[PDB]
Amino acid sequence: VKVPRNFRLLEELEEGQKGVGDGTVSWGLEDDEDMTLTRWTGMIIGPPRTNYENRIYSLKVECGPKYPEAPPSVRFVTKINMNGINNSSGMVDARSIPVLAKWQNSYSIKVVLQELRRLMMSKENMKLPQPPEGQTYNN
Amino acid sequence: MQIFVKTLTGKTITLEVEPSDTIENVKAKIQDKEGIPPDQQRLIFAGRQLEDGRTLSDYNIQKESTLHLVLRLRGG
Repeated sequence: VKVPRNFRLLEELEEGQKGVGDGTVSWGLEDDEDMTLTRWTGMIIGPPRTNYENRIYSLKVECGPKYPEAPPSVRFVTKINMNGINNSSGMVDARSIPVLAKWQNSYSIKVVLQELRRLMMSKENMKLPQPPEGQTYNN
Repeated sequence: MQIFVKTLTGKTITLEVEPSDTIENVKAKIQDKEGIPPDQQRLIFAGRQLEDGRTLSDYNIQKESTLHLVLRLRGG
């Protein structure tokens, strides 16, 4: 068992539950029963005055065995029109997101969600026409 | 138990409630001490949205938990 991975994920679980960091971000175990810590859920509260205003976006994060040395798998569940996000799967691209492209072991899921929300406030995304709220890439 | 209700504004208030208490009542208590209308109160925990007609035990909320109070802008 990956001692650092398990230990780190257990710590990030706390930060996710308490929503520490920026404040407008939260995450945690999606299944909850799955203590392997390989199924994380992320929630980003859309910033007001933008096209994501009052839009609660949900994401899915999967931390591999190389975590946190290697970048985890992050994808959107709710339909969102943002640069770097696939329109069919909702999968986020690594080279498109600064923190994913230039990932560091000092990063965390917290930083990822915060960065994504930060990029949502960017001019290139804040004015992107969003599809009907409620539509998901699956189910 | 003492819980920490932190609003997106930054302010963190302490609430003395029991797990058997409903969020609908929790909001009312916040409305009494802070003055924030329950209608525009939206609690976020464990990366998910909480309901009104549910108890703190419904989301497994314990003591010293920093809940997130997201203002639900209604009319603007």
